[PDB]
Amino acid sequence: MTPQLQQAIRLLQLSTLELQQELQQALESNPLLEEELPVYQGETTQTLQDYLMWQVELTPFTDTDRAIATSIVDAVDDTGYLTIQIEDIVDSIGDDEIGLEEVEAVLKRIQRFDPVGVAAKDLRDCLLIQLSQFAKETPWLEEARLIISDHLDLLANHDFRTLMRVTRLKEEVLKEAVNLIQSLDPRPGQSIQTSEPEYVIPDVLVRKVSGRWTVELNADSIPRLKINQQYAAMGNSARNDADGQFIRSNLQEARWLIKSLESRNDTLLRVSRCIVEQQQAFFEQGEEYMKPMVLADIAQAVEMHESTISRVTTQKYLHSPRGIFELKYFFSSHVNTEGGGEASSTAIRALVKKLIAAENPAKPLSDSKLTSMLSEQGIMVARRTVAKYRESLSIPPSNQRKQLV
Amino acid sequence: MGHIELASPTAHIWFLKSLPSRIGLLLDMPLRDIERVLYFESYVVIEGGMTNLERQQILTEEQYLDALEEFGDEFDAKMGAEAIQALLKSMDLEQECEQLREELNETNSETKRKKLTKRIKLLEAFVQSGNKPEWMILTVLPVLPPDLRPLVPLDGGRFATSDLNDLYRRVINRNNRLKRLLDLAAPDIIVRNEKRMLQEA
Amino acid sequence: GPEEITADIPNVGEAALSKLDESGIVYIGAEVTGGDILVGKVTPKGETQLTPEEKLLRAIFGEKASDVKDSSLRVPNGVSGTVIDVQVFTRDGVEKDKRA
Amino acid sequence: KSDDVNGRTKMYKNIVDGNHQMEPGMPESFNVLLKEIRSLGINIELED
Amino acid sequence: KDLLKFLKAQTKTEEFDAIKIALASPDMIRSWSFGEVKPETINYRTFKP
DNA sequence: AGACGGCTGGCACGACTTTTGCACGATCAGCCCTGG
DNA sequence: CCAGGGCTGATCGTGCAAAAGTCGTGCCAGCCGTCT
Repeated sequence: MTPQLQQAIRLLQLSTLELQQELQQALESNPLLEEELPVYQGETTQTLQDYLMWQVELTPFTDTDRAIATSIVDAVDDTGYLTIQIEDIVDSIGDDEIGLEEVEAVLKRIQRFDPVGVAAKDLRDCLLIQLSQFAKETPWLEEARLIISDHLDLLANHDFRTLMRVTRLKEEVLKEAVNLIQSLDPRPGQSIQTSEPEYVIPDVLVRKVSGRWTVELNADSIPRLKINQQYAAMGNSARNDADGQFIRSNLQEARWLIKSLESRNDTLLRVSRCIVEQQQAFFEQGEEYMKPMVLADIAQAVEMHESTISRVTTQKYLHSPRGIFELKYFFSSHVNTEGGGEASSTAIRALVKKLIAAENPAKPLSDSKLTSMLSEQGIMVARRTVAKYRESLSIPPSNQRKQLV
Repeated sequence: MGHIELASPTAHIWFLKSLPSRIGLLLDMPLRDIERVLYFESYVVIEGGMTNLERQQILTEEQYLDALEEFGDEFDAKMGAEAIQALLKSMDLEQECEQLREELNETNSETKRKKLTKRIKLLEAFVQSGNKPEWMILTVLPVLPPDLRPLVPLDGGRFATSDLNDLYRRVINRNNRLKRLLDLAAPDIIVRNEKRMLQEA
Repeated sequence: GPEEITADIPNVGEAALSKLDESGIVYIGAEVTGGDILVGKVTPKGETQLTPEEKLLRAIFGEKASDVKDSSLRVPNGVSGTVIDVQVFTRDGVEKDKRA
Repeated sequence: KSDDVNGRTKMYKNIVDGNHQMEPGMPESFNVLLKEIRSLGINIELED
Repeated sequence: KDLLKFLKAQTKTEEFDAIKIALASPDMIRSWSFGEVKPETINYRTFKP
């Protein structure tokens, strides 16, 4: 259990990308071989920056106004808002001469460009600009203008009763005028490209042929390190014996590394069989039907230790037709059930999800009610466990989730 | 753009491989010998002052092996790409041009009229051009801007960058391995094979 | 996160959403001319901090808050036609069959 | 029409404004060819 | 700066007036380059080179 | 309009499980030396 | 010349106890609907 074993152990504890990193990185030190034109098509997408630049050209400004504008549009973000500030642009242009209204003048015309309200100044001038745009024949333009001007702080509380006595408005009529503001649909910069590229973590594969799915690793992902037969034979006929020692050392380390790697692969596959042997239930039925598993149970299965499996299963991924999942995800705690049995936490989690999703949306169910329901089904859990499982699933509120009945 | 050191004075492929042997016209060496030197299977001599040998004579591995003990260490020979570099740098343009002109003016014959004036014209055109002969090889290798070579996204996260960057990464890793092996004083056969593979790449 | 169809995309009025159903697809028989919304799909974006400045617009305008984009079908340029039948596939282990 | 990204933009601007004036500029493909040739052991430059 | 000639500095089109070709010296190659190139292109986690 | 009781969330007791560095040293067959 | 003994390079075994994270669940404080 010296150095060689030591390094072989850190070999399986890490993800496959850092594994290939170290493998390839250490494949340059010792001779151990691993083993319709240029542009695919090429297309230059436009985007809400180039589209704002297009308009600048067409429009008539002077040589000085043109620069200001270039600078302004640089500050525009994906959301649609001038990023910095008004005076900031004046201070960044380095010329003390140019007035602060100079930029305003330009900036007062750039924000009626394509999406109007682009390059707004702090998520409010948008409405002002957007409203001034359409005609004055709209029913409650006065009222809405007055609201937006100085009375947004009050609107923030989603309150309407206070707005009557503050700004001298009518009885609920403003409310219909407040709906006009709701239809404004701010942030016209976010008309951006929804070109979010696709992501993946493929590692081991599970496929369901003739019942009893068989687990087998990826054909391409897994790295195969072989030895050179060419440099092997070259050690016996070496001259200075320095050469020979060099080649012997390279050779022995290579064999070592090879075996280590293989050992990793074999261990991964073995741990990829046990789970499938234990958890056929999950791949067939779902999260609702998972059985609990511990490291100690997997080590006891096939001549294994806890410590060893603990490292294999860290940052490892499995693709099944159910989905893509980490191996660490399968292992979870258990609770005492009816008839001496043990129920997995994932089953209770899916049950809580499906129970909250199918509850009456008019009046929400309290955690105590859910605890009582679960006890009636034969699960026998506390209110704290239910609270934790509910909070864990990006649901802080239980009773605050109340919509219009 | 960029640049790669390559850790070795490799030669260019457009020369010595086209219809006219441009590396052969300056060195007066046949194409077979020049191609055999670059692949570490010739081990041509560089320069010998006291040794009974020609300046640009052809040699072999066994010949050098059983002749090293004869003349001692006076015979300087190189089997890599630096051999042609040295043979081309240790050559004066005007000193050879004067001899060629004297031979063409004094000895006038049928065979002397042809295959000799072309060399003089080539030497004159190369001298008047101001270019250096040793620059025919690329000690430093520049690369083209990456904007001209996109990632080529075929389907999903396909960033293989094939047909234009595979050769680049191959040459880069080959140069890195060659430098790593040279930093540790690797044996001669291994580094010669590595340099041959880098030249091929 | 994952992407689901809910037919509640912002930055578009009820005019284009009049042909859509409660799941996101359009009813069979409806005519489509040019660029019309046929399937309402959204793409969730990264979470944000407290940011009271942005929390203002987050609490005023409902539940938008830059959480979903407008990555709908968006058929190509002007084409006049009708819908005859649709088709939808879903992998096992998903209970998002709102109208399947 | 194809190359000279600034040239076609100026052409578009002049047609919109009604000036109807053009400039020769420089084709982008020629610069791409120069950059592709300079990658090898060939030296080409623009003198004046 | 003035932010006026800087925005017009990108239009480096004056004239051509000449064209020639010569060999690439090992000293002129470093003048064109702005750095020396790892074989990796770009990672997948943060999508940065 | 405030006390009463349900609802909700943070915190902690304690048993169980994850994980992490870790002593290095032991052993067998080929080669060399030696007595019958 | 052959078998017995010493020397030495070649070859390997993926376990084991200690320090830290986790949940089952009780304890306790803050908040709101209702009747007093």
